[PDB]
Amino acid sequence: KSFTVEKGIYQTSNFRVQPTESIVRFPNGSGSGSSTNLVKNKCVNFNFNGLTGTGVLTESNKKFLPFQQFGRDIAD
Amino acid sequence: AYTNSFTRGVYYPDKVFRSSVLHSTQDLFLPFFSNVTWFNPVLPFNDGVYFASTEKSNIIRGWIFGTTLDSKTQSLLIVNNVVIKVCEFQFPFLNCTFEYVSNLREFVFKNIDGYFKIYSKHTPINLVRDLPQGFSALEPLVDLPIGINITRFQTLLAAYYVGYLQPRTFLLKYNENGTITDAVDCALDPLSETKCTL
Repeated sequence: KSFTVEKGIYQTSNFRVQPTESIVRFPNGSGSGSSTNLVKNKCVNFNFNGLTGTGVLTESNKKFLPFQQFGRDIAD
Repeated sequence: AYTNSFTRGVYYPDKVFRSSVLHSTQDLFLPFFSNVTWFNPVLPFNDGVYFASTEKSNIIRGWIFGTTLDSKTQSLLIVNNVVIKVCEFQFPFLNCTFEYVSNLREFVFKNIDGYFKIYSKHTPINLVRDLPQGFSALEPLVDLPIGINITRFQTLLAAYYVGYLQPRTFLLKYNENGTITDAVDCALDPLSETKCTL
């Protein structure tokens, strides 16, 4: 709120990488919808069997159990 | 007769992966160190059933669930090639709305929101009587949204153990591979309550 700025470092804005495209995927059959190609290492709007989110999808070393479908962190 | 449940009757409450973490959950579980009936008569179902059986030649193979069990209402028949039917069969030893066709055996049967859920776990044992000491979570195997009202059930041919689930809070320990290795019953005793609190 000033026309003159003193020497220093000022927190001005927020940077947020925006998603490139939407990834919607369903099982090898028909999950009541048309699946899309999987995109890795890119900020995308993913939707896996109705679970929606935005993020970067990378190949993981975590070993889900056969019945386990999703993974949750400490904050759930 | 009756026997001690020890730490049996633990199952994965969901299909969520976790790694090397303690998680508090509120669900229907078999209370630790509870009295489980030890043995066929028709038994009540209540809000859930934990079943266990020691087998040497696969004697116990069938289960019936229902309220009337006289063909008047839907009857859930499970026969281990696992065949699951909901036909109103008229009734036992050896209007269909569903039909699916596929040592200590532990099973958890419950019915929530019309979903009949069956968890199971099989393990070799060195004993022939009573539930042995140890811990092992039961994995889900069947989840059918049939909607059958169940208030009684029966087995179909050996001794077997029957217990009933209660709405309790449990602190489960997921190892690095997502396998539940330990569980704390928050209501068992003050020490377990402290563990849950912390």
